[PDB]
Parts: sequence; structure tokens; C-alpha cells
Amino acid sequence: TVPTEGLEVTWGNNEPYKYWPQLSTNGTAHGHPHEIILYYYELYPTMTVVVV
Amino acid sequence: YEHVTVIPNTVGVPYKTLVNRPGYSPMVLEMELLSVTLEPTLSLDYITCEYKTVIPSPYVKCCGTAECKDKSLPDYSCKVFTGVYPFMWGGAYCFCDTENTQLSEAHVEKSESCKTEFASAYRAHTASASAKLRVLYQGNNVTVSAYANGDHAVTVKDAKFIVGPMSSAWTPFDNKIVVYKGDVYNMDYPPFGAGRPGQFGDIQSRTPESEDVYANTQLVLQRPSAGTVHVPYSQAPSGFKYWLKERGASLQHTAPFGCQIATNPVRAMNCAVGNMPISIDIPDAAFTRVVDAPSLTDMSCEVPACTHSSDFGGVAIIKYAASKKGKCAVHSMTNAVTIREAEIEVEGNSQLQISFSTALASAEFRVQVCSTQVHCAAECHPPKDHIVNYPASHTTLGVQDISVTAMSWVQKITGGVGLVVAVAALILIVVLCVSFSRH
Amino acid sequence: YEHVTVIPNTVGVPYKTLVNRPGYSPMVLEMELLSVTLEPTLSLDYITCEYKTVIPSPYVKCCGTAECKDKSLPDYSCKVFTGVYPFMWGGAYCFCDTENTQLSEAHVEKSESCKTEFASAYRAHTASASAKLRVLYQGNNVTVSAYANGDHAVTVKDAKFIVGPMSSAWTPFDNKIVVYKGDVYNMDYPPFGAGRPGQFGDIQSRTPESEDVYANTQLVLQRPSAGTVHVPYSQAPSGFKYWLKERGASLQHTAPFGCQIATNPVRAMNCAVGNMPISIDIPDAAFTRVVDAPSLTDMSCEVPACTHSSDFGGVAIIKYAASKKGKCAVHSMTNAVTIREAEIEVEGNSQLQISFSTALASAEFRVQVCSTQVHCAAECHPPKDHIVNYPASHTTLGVQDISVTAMSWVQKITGGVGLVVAVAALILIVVLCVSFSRH
Ligand SMILES: *[C@@H]1O[C@H](CO)[C@@H](O)[C@H](O)[C@H]1NC(C)=O
Ligand SMILES: *[C@@H]1O[C@H](CO)[C@@H](O)[C@H](O)[C@H]1NC(C)=O
Repeated sequence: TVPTEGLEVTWGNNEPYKYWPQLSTNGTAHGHPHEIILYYYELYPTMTVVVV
Repeated sequence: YEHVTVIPNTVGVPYKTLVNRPGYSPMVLEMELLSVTLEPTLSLDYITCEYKTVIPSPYVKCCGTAECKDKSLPDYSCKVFTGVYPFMWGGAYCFCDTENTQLSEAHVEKSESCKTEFASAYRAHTASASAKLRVLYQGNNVTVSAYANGDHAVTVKDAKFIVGPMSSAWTPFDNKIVVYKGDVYNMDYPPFGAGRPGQFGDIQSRTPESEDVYANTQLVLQRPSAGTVHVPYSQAPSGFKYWLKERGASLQHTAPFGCQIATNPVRAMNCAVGNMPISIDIPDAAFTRVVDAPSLTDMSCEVPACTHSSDFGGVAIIKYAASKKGKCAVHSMTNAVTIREAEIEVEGNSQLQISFSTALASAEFRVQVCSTQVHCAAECHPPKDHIVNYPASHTTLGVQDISVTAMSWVQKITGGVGLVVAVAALILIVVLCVSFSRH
Repeated sequence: YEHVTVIPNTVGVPYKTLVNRPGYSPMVLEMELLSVTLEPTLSLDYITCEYKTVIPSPYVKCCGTAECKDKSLPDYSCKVFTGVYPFMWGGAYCFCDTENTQLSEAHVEKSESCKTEFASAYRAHTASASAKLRVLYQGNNVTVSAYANGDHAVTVKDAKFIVGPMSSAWTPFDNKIVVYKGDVYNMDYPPFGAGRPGQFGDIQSRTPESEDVYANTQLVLQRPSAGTVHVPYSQAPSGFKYWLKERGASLQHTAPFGCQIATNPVRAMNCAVGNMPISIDIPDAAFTRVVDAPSLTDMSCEVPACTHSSDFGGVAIIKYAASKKGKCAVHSMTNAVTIREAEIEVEGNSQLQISFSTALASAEFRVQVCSTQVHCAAECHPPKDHIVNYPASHTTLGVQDISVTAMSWVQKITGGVGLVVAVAALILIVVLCVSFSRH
């Protein structure tokens, strides 16, 4: 997995393949129910959702 | 401006700073960090390299008992073995029969392989911070390596900058650190004179050219068995072979923040931590009045399409009817969206395309296009691609971002909530008036 | 066998220790600290040497004007004065008179004294300790230097000298230190680049070989007097012209606790503060059996004159009954009184005569006379000496100090004089029985 800072992987003498985390986060909608705490399930999962 | 800002300590992020000089032409400038060089205290303590178990030539006292010659040698050891037998080409090396004794001695010294290859027990603390920086000012990509501590002022084409100091003074180095030809390790090497035998670091001299070696190698000279002429001993634990077996977790690869090491002298390279203040100076020579700047009328920014992401996360067309011709700036005022190209040209009744990036879903945008403040609204998109190499710090937001409709759902649900305390106040005033009117 | 002691950190005062293995006759040995030299770890920030103001032969542009070239020199300065009057041996120098202008230039660079005569602003750091120790090893003085950190083990003549730690932690130096050629000064210089004219930092260079000379002179030129073929410049006071004459009290003189400074390299010697432990292990080659000693009996101490002083506090006679001839130890059971005699050869049933030294008003104490016990008493007298050139940690005390007989004067006045309050206490039960005199 990737943290928020990202991972730099390194393989042999070759280049350190850094990765920066893509914030893709697309499993939500707006709809007739809420689906915006679904956005907050994507962005910051499991925290800032206990607050509501 | 004497514009002193604090840019985040990120190598390769174009910081777009705003110069709205008072009643002057607006001017957006680019900066880009290129190196973060941190160099700690160069305090070499002592050395450790290979030794040499020095065995001198044995001393066979033929028909006689040799006695111990005390020689002040490191790990000196001597013993005269009694009842030996020597032999050579033509039988016995001695005419003597059974009173053949044989003196035998050995010791330890430094090795000559410490000519260039050795290990440096070494001390280090607070680094001398220096950094590389390229400023794009009006098509001028000037660059400068300055001391990142707030002491080294530098002017280039009259543009004045005092850089630094460093905000987070975090250090990846211990005091007692040992140095190999490309590496450094945080490890308590044993102190001088008080070193442990057989451990990596028993061999201890002060400078690499110093030969005064304290070492404990434990040469217990064995007896050569029967008639064979050699000098067996208790075996010598060579620390310097398995010094290199415990390279392992290299400080190049164990540093946080993506820090890089490069020894001799020891560079803590590119710490992605904190931020950095910087003074920004230029005179009014590139600054005409706001009316002498081309004043934009008919201003309208509109986002046709945006997928808010680490790429070019959006684009917007601005239609305008400016006053006149001029290379004038463009500054996004809302901090998430940042303008990709700091200054544009304007002529009058025209329109042009800007590109930018953010992460707000319902993106609000406000811009200083060199005369005027123009608002844009948007509904951008979260990305669907997966691999992005490079960061995007400008897209990032805090813990509070707007919804698309759920602000209204909040003040629908956190809307009428004091109606219950309103009728509770009704309860309180009716109980007060009946309790007081009756008593 | 093993013998760990913590002697006080005293430069140049001996220490007697009662070394003894379990089972044999005791011994008293002398050790002595000679020097505690604290070497600070260093780094040069930048240096300062004398500058040199250099002019060209200036340009006498007769009949016209020729503008100079805007070169980049440390305090480059240029001015083409107008209407000048060049003069030489045959009257005026140029036949053209009125349209004579004169370019003039001036700059400042290093001087030639910077090869060996220059001060240096250093960044000082943590200090490294070093110590000197001479032990009178049974009538044999042997001396060795070490680190006084608990971390420097040396062994020679069966003396496993390992010190304990520097119990203090204080260094007499701040990072901002300057040094010139015989001395150092702890003041805050301006850093490199950010120097001030007419001070430290009037001219700034990192190394003498570093050619970045941060200069601050403001040598503004003037029109010459009347046709005079020369260039006048303005005021520029320096630092070398003033502060070398008023650096004043070097850190040799500013030193607390009696520190001393010493260059090449600079180091803080001989402020013995704190308490230094030493662990020393000695085998049974020194200890001899108590049957090889005489059993001293019927000891009685008689002090004809004691005087609580810094020097030889008193003299005593020990009536002793040694059983035979033999060498044995004498050691008082308190640290306050110090017999100057350590290992005494005794012969029989007679009176030996020794000295001692304390500042106790009456030295009442006990001495292990070679595994036998004597109790000693000495009415000491007021010290008639006045000034002493050496300090006296042998006669030193704490605060729990004992008088001649004034503690018995207290015992007179505290055989409690509050026993009348005990009379008041014993009538408590009778007044309570008056309360009980009915019921
Ligand atoms: C100038 O710098 C910017 C950002 O630092 C970079 O994108 C651009 O390619 C540079 N141009 C030249 C000519 O170096
Ligand atoms: C040995 O040292 C003691 C004190 O440590 C000193 O008084 C004495 O003179 C020294 N003797 C010799 C022979 O060095």
C-alpha cells in the first residue's frame, strides 16, 4: 500500500522508483440518500466520519 | 516588494509568489528548490581498520633454555617451548637431542591496508544548512546555492535574497557514528582504550596516519605438536572482515523524508520536512502603475472541464476586454488552484486559456488577472488514473472542504434544532408565571 | 583485589586510599591528578584579515569623457569627475584644459598580512576531556594521561586504570568564539555575509584561501583640491584598527573555577570541578598476609599539639605493641583528618610518632593501624597561619562539623532545658485527674 507521503521503492543499483499517492477516490455519488459521507469514507476513511 | 514568504521544503515544486507592488503592475514569480544540503559537525574521533597479527621469526635455542624478552608490543606474547625437535633437508636442524628449547613470540600491529581503506569513528552534530534555488523572474531562470541558515545574503541582477533559516532543525545523525567509504552508521563504537575484544572496533588508532593502536586480539600461542616447526596460536578474531557484513541497513535507505546521504563530507540531501523563509527583492523597474498596466474589463472566468487531480487538474477560459496591450500577470487567489504560467499577455477584447490543478470537488476559484479580481465556480472531478510519479502539493486541502449540496443538508438537519429549546423556554415562562402568579 | 574510588576533582592534591583484599594486610596508596584539560571540538566559521584598498592609475580623459566599465569588484567604486585640471612639471599636463574629465576607480581586496596574521571566528562545540595521573605505586611514581570520561582504559604495570565519568558537564565556551594567534574570546561576531563595517565583520572571508571577501567600506570619491593629480576617498573605519587594541581580557583571565586556556589546539585545562571516579584492579602481588605483619596491640594516641589548620594540623604519638618487624598500613576511619604517613614499617612494643592534618576543632576519630584499631583524640587549636598558596582538600570539611567540647556544652544546655516543659507535661495527667476529680 501507499501512505500519504508515498513510497520510494528501490531495486538494485537502478533508479529509486518513487511513488506519490494518487487521490483517485471514486466509489461514491450524490443520489437520493446522502453519499457525501461516502466521499468522507473515501477522503479520510474511519476518521472525520465518527464526528457526524 | 520586500516580500518575505515561507515556501514549503519541497524540491521541485514551483512556488508562484505574488508581487502586487503598491499601485504598481502585478507580477507573479516562480521559485523552485533544487537541493537541500545539510552537513553536520566534521569531528573525526578515531579509526578502525584491519590489524596484522605479526609473528616474528621463532628463536630456537639449541641445547639451551631461552628466556622471555619483554617487548612493549600491542598484544605482545612470548613463550619458550621446551623439548622441541627441529628438522630440515638433511634430517634434524639441531645436533641437540632433548634440551632443544625454542623461543616464540607474536603480537598485533596495524595493517598497511589502512592506506586508504579504513573506518572512521566520528562525531557529528548541528548541520551547516545550504540549498540550491532557481528563481524564474520574467523569463530569467536565475539560480543560487546559498547558506540555508539566515546569514548569507545574496544579490543576483540586483534581486536580493536572504534565504532560510531552516524551520525544522531535525537531524538524522547520532553523535557516535562510524564511517565507511560510502556510508555512515549510528552505532556506539567502543571508546578509545576501553574497547571490547573481538568486536568490530577492537583495532583502534586515533588518526588514519596514527599507528598507536590499542587492540585486544587474544593471541594465546599454542604448542607446535611434535617435531614440526611452526607457531600455532589461539585464533585472532578479525573484526574488519565482518565490519562489512553489518553494512546492511544503509543510511541512504534508512533515512526518513526521502533523505539521501553522500559521504566525504557527509551530505544529508533533500529532506522533505517543514518549510523555509525567504526574502524577495526587486526594484520598481519592471513596475508601471495599475492604469499604466493594461486594465481588464469584461472579465469572466469559466471552467469548461476539470478533473481535480495531481495532473493539470483543471482549465479555465477567461474572456475580457482589457484597456491596452501588455505582458501582465495572472495570479490565482484561491490557494488550491495555482496558475501554471505566471504571466500572460493581454491586448484588449480577447479570451485565453489557463491551466491549473486542485482537489476540491465543487471548486471555487478567484484570480487577480493583473488588474481585476474575477471569480469562477466549478464542479471538478476526482481522478480515475492510478500511477502518478511526482507530487502535487497545491491540490491539497485541509480537513474542511465544501460539499455540493450537503451544506444545505447540514443546515436542514442542524437547522431547526433550537425549536425544542424555544418550547422549553415556553415551559419555563409558563411555570414562572403560574408559580409567581399563584405563590 | 578490585578497588573503585571516587576522588574529588582536584588538580595537584594527592589522595591516599586504603587498598586491601579480603584476607590480607591493608595498604595505603597515593594517586594524584595533575591536569584536567578539556579540549573543545571546533569548526571555523570564517576568518578576518587586514584588507588593502587598491586604486588604478586613473584615467585623465582630456578633451572629452570616457565612461568606465561596470566591473564587479569587492566595493567597486567609480566616478568620472568633470572639468578636471591635470598638472605636471611643465605647468598643466594637457594642452586641452576645460574639457578635461577624469575617470577614477577604487576597490578593496585582501592584503598581504593574511598569510600568517589573521583572526578567526570559529563555531565551538562539545568538549573532549583529558586527564593526567601519577600514582606512587608502593614507593614508585608512574604517570599516565587518559580521557576523564569513564571511557578510557589503560593498563601498564598491572594497573588497569579506568577512570569514572566527568561528574560535571559544564564547558567554558560558547559556539560563537574568535581566536587570534595567542588567544580566544567568547563574543558574538556577525556571521559571514552579514558583517558590519568598522567592527568584526568589516571584512569577511571563510578561509584565507576562500576569495569571497565580503567588504563594507563605502569609499566615496571626491573632486580633488585644486588641479591636484590624485583621487581622494571618504571615511572607512575598520575592525583591525580598533578592536585588537581593545579585545582586552582574554578568556585566560575570564575563566571561572580557575580554568585556563591553551592554544594549539585551544583547550580548557585545570578547572578541576566535580568528582572523578577511578576503578583500579590490583592482583595479590601487592597484598601480603597479616601474619607477615605484626599484630599491633595496646595502642594509645597522644596529641601534644593539634591546631585546626590547612597545613600539618597536628602531631600524634601512637603507643603500639607490634609483635615483630613488619611493614603495615595506617588509615584514619574518617576522611577529615589526614595522616601524612601512609605505609609505616613497625618494629615492636614502643611509641611511634606521626603527624596528621584536619580542620576539626577537636579531632576525635579512629585509625585502622594495619587491621588493628586505635581511637584518637586531639584538642585542636586556632590556626595561627594566615595565607596559604595551596588549597587544602585534605583538611576540608562538610557542614556537619564538630567542635571541641561545645557539643557537650549543648549537652549541658540540652540535658533538656525543656525538661521544665516535661514538668508541664507531667502535670497534664494531674490536671486531667482534676477534671476527673468527681467522675
Ligand atoms: C525556467 O524554469 C521553469 C521552472 O523553474 C522551467 O519550467 C523552464 O523550463 C525553465 N526554462 C529555461 C529556459 O530554463
Ligand atoms: C613520588 O611522588 C611523591 C608524591 O606523589 C613525591 O612526593 C615524591 O617526591 C616522588 N618521588 C620520586 C622519586 O619521584
